[PDB]
Amino acid sequence: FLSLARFSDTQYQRIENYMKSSEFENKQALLKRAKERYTVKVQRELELDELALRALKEDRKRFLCKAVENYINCLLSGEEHDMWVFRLCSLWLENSGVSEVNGMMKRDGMKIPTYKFLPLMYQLAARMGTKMMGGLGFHEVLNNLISRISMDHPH
Amino acid sequence: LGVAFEQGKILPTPETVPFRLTRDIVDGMGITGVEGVFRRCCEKTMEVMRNSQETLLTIVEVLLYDPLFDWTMNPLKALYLAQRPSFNKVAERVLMRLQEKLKGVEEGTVLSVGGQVNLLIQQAIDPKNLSRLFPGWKAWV
Amino acid sequence: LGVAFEQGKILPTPETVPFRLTRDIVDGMGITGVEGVFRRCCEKTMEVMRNSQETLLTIVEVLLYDPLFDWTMNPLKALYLAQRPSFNKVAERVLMRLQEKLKGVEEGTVLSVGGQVNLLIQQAIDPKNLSRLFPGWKAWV
Repeated sequence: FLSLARFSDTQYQRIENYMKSSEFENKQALLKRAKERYTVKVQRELELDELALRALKEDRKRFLCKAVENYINCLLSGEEHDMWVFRLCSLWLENSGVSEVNGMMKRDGMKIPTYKFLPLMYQLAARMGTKMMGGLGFHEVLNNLISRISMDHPH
Repeated sequence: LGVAFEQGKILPTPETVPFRLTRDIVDGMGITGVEGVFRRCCEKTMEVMRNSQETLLTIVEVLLYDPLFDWTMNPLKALYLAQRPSFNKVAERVLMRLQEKLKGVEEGTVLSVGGQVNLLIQQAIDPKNLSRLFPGWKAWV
Repeated sequence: LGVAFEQGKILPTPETVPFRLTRDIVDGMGITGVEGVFRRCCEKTMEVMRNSQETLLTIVEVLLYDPLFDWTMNPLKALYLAQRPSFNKVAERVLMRLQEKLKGVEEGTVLSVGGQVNLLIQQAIDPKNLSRLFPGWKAWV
């Protein structure tokens, strides 16, 4: 599980770096300059680039979900690699808008022992909020996890 | 040789292969394929390039600041190449990419000459990368 | 430990030493000075840091995106520290600098653990760097 999580995280990080790379920005700026016969090809490129962006986003979402699931499974399957809870939390906080990640966290992270979340309790507590609470909302899941950790280790 | 310095990736149909290593190219190398002479020669060439990284970087710096060198991609060139029926920041980014290539950095990690050569061969011979390429490039050929 | 992540270099009087290795510190190590136990221990610690670069980078990423972590330098803090009678871009730059430190990159070149340790010791014990430092830091001490 740890090896699969590491590989999925590496692929997701590579995709994220490609999205934030200066090459992507230069290509987008070139397309914007080009869009300002000529019409047919302009709309053709403005459709092909959108299709490629959608496919890349779908691949990134799939890799992120697989990495989060494998990190959760690795955490639940042992204690030697408890330091990777930092990576799991970083992915969860940086991808709080994904409903699948929040649902996976709600379904499986509650089985994870709470003492693994103790070192990063400051960062877990600093993200508490109310504006986006709900059945699959990130805030409600985070509040429930924090409350369960507090109940297990109040000290 | 009008297209260079990875300006082909900026094209509407980006080039995902560092070079042409199609099935015909590998088949013409013999039964051994890329294994053997091709891989050892690629490793030796990469070692030579790495050992002369400073000279190559200096030469590319001389090229990139030439006022009459129109190496940057423009929409007219992009459409002409694929037709169907700040400059300083760009130059600095290109120089940084070249330096990373010369030092073996590909995805932020340090790779040896053999590892970099293996990665390039894998990327060139990957059917998935060839599928995305423009039909006029004739990836299947 | 309020000042970290090289925010001391952003101060009006920049800190040119990675750590405190003044004459008293070296003198307290014995006759051998930095040579011997200190250098080997520094090399071992640097090797451990390099072998756990991913975990350290992940932890620092967790810290840097904490909304309540006010690690960035501000003029009020800069003046308070030395008194006499986009956040995302900064965080990304800090993360890149940390990654270069973990991979041994100092001035764009790859340095081994021993070379990096030697460079850090030289920078810390360099009298020229200590001269530029603020008198309140007591470089001579």
